[PDB]
Amino acid sequence: TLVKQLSSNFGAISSVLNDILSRLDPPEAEVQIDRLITGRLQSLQTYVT
Amino acid sequence: YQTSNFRVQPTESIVRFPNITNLCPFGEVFNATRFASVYAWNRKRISNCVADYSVLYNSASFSTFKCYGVSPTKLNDLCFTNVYADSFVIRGDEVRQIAP
Amino acid sequence: VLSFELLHAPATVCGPKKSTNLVKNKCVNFNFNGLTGTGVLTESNKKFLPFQQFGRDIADTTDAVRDPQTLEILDITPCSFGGVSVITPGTNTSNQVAVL
Amino acid sequence: KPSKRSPIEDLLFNKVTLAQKFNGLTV
Amino acid sequence: QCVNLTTRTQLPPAYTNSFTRGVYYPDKVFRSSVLHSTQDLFLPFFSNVTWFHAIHVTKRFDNPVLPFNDGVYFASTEKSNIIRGWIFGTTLDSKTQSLLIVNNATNVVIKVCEFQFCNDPFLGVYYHKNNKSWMESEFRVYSSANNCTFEYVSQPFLMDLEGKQGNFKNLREFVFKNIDGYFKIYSKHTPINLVRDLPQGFSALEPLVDLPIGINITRFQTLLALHRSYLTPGDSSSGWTAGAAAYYVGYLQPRTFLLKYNENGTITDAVDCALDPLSETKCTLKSFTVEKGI
Ligand SMILES: *[C@@H]1O[C@H](CO)[C@@H](O)[C@H](O)[C@H]1NC(C)=O
Ligand SMILES: *[C@@H]1O[C@H](CO)[C@@H](O)[C@H](O)[C@H]1NC(C)=O
Ligand SMILES: *[C@@H]1O[C@H](CO)[C@@H](O)[C@H](O)[C@H]1NC(C)=O
Ligand SMILES: *[C@@H]1O[C@H](CO)[C@@H](O)[C@H](O)[C@H]1NC(C)=O
Ligand SMILES: *[C@@H]1O[C@H](CO)[C@@H](O)[C@H](O)[C@H]1NC(C)=O
Ligand SMILES: *[C@@H]1O[C@H](CO)[C@@H](O)[C@H](O)[C@H]1NC(C)=O
Ligand SMILES: *[C@@H]1O[C@H](CO)[C@@H](O)[C@H](O)[C@H]1NC(C)=O
Repeated sequence: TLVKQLSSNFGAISSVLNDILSRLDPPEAEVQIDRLITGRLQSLQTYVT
Repeated sequence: YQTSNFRVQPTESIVRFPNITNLCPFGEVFNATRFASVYAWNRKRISNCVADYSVLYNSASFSTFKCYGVSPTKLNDLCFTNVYADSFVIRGDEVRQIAP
Repeated sequence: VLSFELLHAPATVCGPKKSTNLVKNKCVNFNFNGLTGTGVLTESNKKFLPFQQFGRDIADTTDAVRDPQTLEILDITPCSFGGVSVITPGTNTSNQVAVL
Repeated sequence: KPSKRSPIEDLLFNKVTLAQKFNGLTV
Repeated sequence: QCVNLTTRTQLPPAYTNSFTRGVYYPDKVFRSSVLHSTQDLFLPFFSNVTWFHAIHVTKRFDNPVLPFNDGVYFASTEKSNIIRGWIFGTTLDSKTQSLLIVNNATNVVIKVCEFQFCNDPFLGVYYHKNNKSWMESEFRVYSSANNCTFEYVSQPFLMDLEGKQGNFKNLREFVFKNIDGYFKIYSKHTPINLVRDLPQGFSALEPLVDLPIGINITRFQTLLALHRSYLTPGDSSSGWTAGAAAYYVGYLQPRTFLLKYNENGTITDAVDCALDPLSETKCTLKSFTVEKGI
């Protein structure tokens, strides 16, 4: 479940960091990166608990 | 005790693409002597050719040039499927409304 | 307006791109026309089907790829990440260490 | 046979049956 | 434009139950020894599909104009290669484009542009019994094409390439799915060893080609190849024999499926997820062979 949780949009343009970084400029890709960060951090926290 | 992590950095930057020498016909899209009406907007599919991207940006001047969803400077290395071309003539005041 | 979309139709030629050499058995950086990743591209042993390009596994991650030009199958493998640990008898007797 | 495993231990080990490496995971 | 063959007598349609047929590879991705669940248009398991057939014993000139809602699973079995290419459209009056396909020996010609049809579309070839050779004689299915936009020609299609009467050994399966202005066609050409109806077996359908047009297709019909001989004298419009022809027609609905892959990367088993409580349990468990328990 933890591994499969990686491929999720989490309300962003894409679920792959490389696509967001290559297709978008930093100033407005920062929000997508932050959303992915929050989602993956929450999933890892639940797994650890 | 554990201090840090060990990773192996990449060495080369190889890249591959099937060799197609066809040049995509931008002449009838961006330099057509005749243009169609807005209601009968043109749509031509582009494929099986290498798009000469660089010349269209470094040798032509556009009054309005904006990109949504893709960085214009990163368009050099990003390729797409079934590239479409639309040719039409509209009033300059209504150009801004052509956007998502 | 140049109209294009991604992840709407399977592609093998896509848009513009250039071709370089191919290397194996080294942790290198590759871009197989929209498929971007880093790893060791050893020659594959799996048997594919003529229409069947990519390859995956249980966790739905890339595990093989087909050459766009020579049409042969070769694997993908991450290049040996890991962690380190420092073994010390203490500062108090000596100062030697052994890194694992 | 394997020196210290008795027949019952061997039966228990064979009866219990269960892992490719991924990004960040280690055992 | 074209002649109007007589004997337009009505007849109630037949029905037969589809036994685990109509499964195709959803994408060009290799998977081995995994169970994958897909959410795509599919032919539901255990439905009754129509059984249009053409037989001289009336003459059963059975090729009515049939709807195309989301997709059509076409399965025609024969041995004399009586069937021919399909045909599509929305209005079939040259006002809007209409897709055409012909699968003759020469090439798989694909016509997409506008051309007016006749009220009773039909394809016929007048075979010459004086000469010991077979050749195409008549080509009358449309009036003309005033303007055209797209065309496509591919490699000649794979047929039995043999004209004889014998045991039913040929089965043709085709899936006609169009979405987002993208026309796709799948196929398989598995043999059969039983006389009638769908065999109780499972086989997947591999992709064939993608046709990007952007046209809206709502209307569907099938072309039939008919040979005229001297065994039936009289008017040329009725002096013909059609042998034995049969084809089945299904429909596609949005359903969730579970697919089982072998180690050749080929789909060998599939499980519907909205048919039976046991099937739904299998789909939820993401496996087969559920043991006891609630
Ligand atoms: C590359 O060029 C060769 C010329 O010999 C020709 O087969 C074709 O244009 C290209 N081949 C492939 C496999 O892309
Ligand atoms: C080891 O180091 C501590 C200080 O951290 C010191 O107090 C102690 O005396 C040292 N060991 C011995 C055996 O003296
Ligand atoms: C019968 O078909 C002919 C040619 O196929 C056509 O000219 C005629 O109008 C049709 N009769 C009808 C539709 O009543
Ligand atoms: C069989 O077909 C007919 C008409 O469609 C009808 O009895 C029924 O809908 C079908 N039976 C099943 C089990 O689908
Ligand atoms: C046929 O198509 C062309 C291409 O757009 C168009 O200019 C012409 O008006 C069309 N003819 C008719 C009768 O619609
Ligand atoms: C296709 O769908 C559109 C939108 O529903 C409709 O307006 C049109 O009449 C349909 N048929 C054709 C041939 O475009
Ligand atoms: C998979 O393909 C290989 C290659 O021919 C074949 O030997 C093997 O039998 C296939 N697997 C199965 C289960 O048949």
